[PDB]
Amino acid sequence: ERIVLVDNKCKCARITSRIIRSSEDPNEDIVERNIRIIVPLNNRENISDPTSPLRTRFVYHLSDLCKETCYTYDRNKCYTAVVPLVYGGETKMVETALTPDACYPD
Amino acid sequence: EPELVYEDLRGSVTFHCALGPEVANVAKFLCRQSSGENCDVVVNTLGKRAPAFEGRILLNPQDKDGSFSVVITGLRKEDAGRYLCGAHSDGQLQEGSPIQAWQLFVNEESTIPRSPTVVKGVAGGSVAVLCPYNRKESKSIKYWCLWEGAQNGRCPLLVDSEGWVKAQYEGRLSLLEEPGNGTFTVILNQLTSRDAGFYWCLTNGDTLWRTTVEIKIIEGEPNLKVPGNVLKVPCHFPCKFSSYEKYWCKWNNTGCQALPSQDEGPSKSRLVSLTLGWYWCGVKQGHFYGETAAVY
Amino acid sequence: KSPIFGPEEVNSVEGNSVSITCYYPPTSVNRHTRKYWCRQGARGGCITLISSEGYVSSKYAGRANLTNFPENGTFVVNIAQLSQDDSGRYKCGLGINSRGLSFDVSLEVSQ
Amino acid sequence: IRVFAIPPSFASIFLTKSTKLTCLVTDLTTYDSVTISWTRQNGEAVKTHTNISESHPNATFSAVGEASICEDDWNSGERFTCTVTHTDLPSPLKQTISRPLHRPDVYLLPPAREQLNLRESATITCLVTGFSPADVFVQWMQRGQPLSPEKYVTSAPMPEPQAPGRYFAHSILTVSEEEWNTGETYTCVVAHEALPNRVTERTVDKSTGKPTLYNVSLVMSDTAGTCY
Amino acid sequence: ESATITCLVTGFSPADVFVQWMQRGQPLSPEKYVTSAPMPEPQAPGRYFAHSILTVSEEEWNTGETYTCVVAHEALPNRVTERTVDKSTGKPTLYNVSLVMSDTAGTCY
Amino acid sequence: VSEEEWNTGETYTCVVAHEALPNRVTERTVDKSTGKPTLYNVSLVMSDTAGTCY
Ligand SMILES: *[C@@H]1O[C@H](CO)[C@@H](O[C@@H]2O[C@H](CO)[C@@H](O)[C@H](O)[C@H]2NC(C)=O)[C@H](O)[C@H]1NC(C)=O
Ligand SMILES: *[C@@H]1O[C@H](CO)[C@@H](O)[C@H](O)[C@H]1NC(C)=O
Ligand SMILES: *[C@@H]1O[C@H](CO)[C@@H](O)[C@H](O)[C@H]1NC(C)=O
Ligand SMILES: *[C@@H]1O[C@H](CO)[C@@H](O)[C@H](O)[C@H]1NC(C)=O
Repeated sequence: ERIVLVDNKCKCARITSRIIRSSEDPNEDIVERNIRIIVPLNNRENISDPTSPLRTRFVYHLSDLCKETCYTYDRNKCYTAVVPLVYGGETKMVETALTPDACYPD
Repeated sequence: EPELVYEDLRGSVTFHCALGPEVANVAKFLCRQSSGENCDVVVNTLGKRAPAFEGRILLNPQDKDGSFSVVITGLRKEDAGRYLCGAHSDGQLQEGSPIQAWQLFVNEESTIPRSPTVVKGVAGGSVAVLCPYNRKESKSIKYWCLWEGAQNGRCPLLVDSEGWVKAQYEGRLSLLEEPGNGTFTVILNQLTSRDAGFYWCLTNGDTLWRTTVEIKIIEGEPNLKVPGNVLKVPCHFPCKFSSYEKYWCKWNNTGCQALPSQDEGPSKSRLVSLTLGWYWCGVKQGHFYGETAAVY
Repeated sequence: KSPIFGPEEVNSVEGNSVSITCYYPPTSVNRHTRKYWCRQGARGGCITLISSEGYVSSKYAGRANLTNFPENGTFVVNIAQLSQDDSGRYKCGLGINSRGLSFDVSLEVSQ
Repeated sequence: IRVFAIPPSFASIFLTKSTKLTCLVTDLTTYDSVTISWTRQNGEAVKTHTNISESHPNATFSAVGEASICEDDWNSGERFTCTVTHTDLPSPLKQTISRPLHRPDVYLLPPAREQLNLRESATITCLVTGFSPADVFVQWMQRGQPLSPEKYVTSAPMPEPQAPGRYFAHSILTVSEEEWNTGETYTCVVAHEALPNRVTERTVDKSTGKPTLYNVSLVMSDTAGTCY
Repeated sequence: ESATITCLVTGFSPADVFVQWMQRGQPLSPEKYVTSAPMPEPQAPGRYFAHSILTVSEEEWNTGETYTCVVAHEALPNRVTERTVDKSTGKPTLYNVSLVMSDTAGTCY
Repeated sequence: VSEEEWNTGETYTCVVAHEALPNRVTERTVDKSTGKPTLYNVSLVMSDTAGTCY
């Protein structure tokens, strides 16, 4: 019944809207603004560099996500970083997988 | 019991209605059991169809086993419920009728790309549509189609990729391949008031998205000016096609092969020559194709 | 709306077996992400009876297997030896138990 | 006796792309052999101008000419001079017309709540501000369909009170109040010269506009971070 | 940057309305607001409509004051009527915040 | 007024005609909804079992 205005998935906001066809009086129908933020609370600031500080401020300007610094990983998009792991002589900098089950190559 | 059918948004579905030798000559149908008890019928064999499913339902002919099949295409989000083929006389859902249900689901997380459904062409003008197809299934035999009702439920082949064009479309029709990597283009010009309709982009692949595109023949003027029916032949291009590459073809069942010409300056826009069956002088934008006009 | 789609209503007599297929949009996450079959109880939540990574619960041990056909785009749950405690409200799904991406099967056993 | 020359408008370039410089040679002496000619600065002739008018009800001859030249042959200052020879005029009389930017901010305003209690008629207001120079076009479409032009009215580009020489315009469209349970979304598309498409279509329905019931619902969770 | 509050004078006959724009009681400058010309109504035959705009800053609407639109026409029984706006001239708007801190009770795709 | 008549609507203008107003007449109005300043209910749900989606 409702229409998704915003389905932003790197802050995880999800503003929708819906006209409530009321008790059958005149046009005293209401319109909604069902915001649904989901706050990470253990993701870092730089989402891809996991050696960063945690987070305190979560700022949601809901114009600037109706038209960046993402707070959550997106599920389908896959994230990486590069670490210096060694094994013997060399420091072979190979490419990890921050979120797995999404970085599986075809 | 349901026979769950998880199909795609802007994809297509094939209901395989298989029934018995008691119900071969009974007038088969496909209702759609909606929110009460009633079946708002969708096809029939005695004539009916829906105001909704225009251009899309193809009730295939019967077999000797009575196993007629039904194609729906261009499924939108409001098709996502129980369907019911059956065999009663008067083509409505009644009791005593050997029904056999299904259950669709039209998922909204498609990988199918969003091609334009309405192509608007002016009369005696040009249309150039792209039909998308599965990028894995690149090496296959394309086809095209007309639309002829549901109780007929027909879709005869206009062109293909092997080469065979219908004789009543020769000269004005070419199936292309460029751009590859996902699409195939068909250009149709020399339009007519009655060749507006619903036009299906078949392929000989395994999993098929029978894309239906809709030609709207409006009134209009041609965007391209060419002699009537004609050694040098001219072709007069508007200034909107400034980036577009101006070129002539030699039409056959094999498509377009290139033919040279020399360019002028300002000409009341652009004018090209054909210094030297049916031949055209279309335009090309990088990799896609646009307005072509034919001459004898 | 969550794009998994299973059988909405399943009926099978005690002692007999059940095969429940649930479909997913064959992405490259959904091919490889965890696929569960949880029992939505009363007072709360899913209790994962048989995951696809390889957990199989204390109840469904020896009688259930969940397999996964990622090219077919579906995963199938076979459950033998039903009883009447196998009746109630189930979900077939992907990812974490809480976050949706699921479908609601209603298992209903008969005598 | 008036040889008055009307050059074309953006509402004719957009609607027809048949840009044409006209001059009415009317209220002169009621006679024939009054020959039209539209002469440029360079000296190129014009096309087949026909479709003359009959005599005035006040017993004078009315005649008209045509000159259908291209668009950037009009925006590039190509002056035109229409010349005619009459019976009282021993010389032909010449009359010249020629060519002498900012973008429009379009806002669309819904019907006010005081108006939606008389239960009669809702007037949706397009509003085309802050642009220069004048002669914008505005047309009103409902589900991709040009509406009846007697149903709406467009104002004229009166100058802006604050910005120096910018020109704002209005337009209103009067619909049934009974339409505003069902909506039909009411696009109003403007047409100006400082635009890519020359189209800045906007739309407002009942579904747009102010909410009068929020509900934030923000959930918090240690192990989130995937945003399904 | 700005805000053009508009005054919509519908449904009247005959022509020649006046429109002026008071702020709190002292009428504003005649170079701030702009009144159109009268013009006949597209739907109704024997009526008209006029208009006005008043251009104010964003802050002077985000502060308070009223900007009332007082008209003058020879068929009103007192021969002046007026309406007003404000930043807060709409409706109730109940908010309904719902902060969830349970780390188990989860969401719905 | 009768009490229910105030509970329907009725914008109830009070027009005051003085000989020293700017244009000699002002008029002001009230109905029941001229205040009501954004009633907002917070609702913290912590540690709670519902099973309903959020
Ligand atoms: C921290 O964030 C920065 C930007 O905010 C990230 O940026 C660069 O990211 C690309 C993509 O992997 C790398 O190829 C660049 O080398 C990064 N720049 C630098 C200076 O490292 C960055 O990924 C994050 N930090 C780390 C260490 O990954
Ligand atoms: C938001 O408000 C609507 C209408 O009042 C209500 O149905 C919905 O449940 C609310 N949102 C949440 C998350 O409860
Ligand atoms: C918001 O209010 C609606 C109705 O006003 C109510 O149904 C809903 O539960 C509220 N939303 C919450 C508590 O998240
Ligand atoms: C919030 O308030 C609205 C009305 O004021 C009411 O409908 C709703 O149930 C309330 N919800 C909570 C959770 O307080």
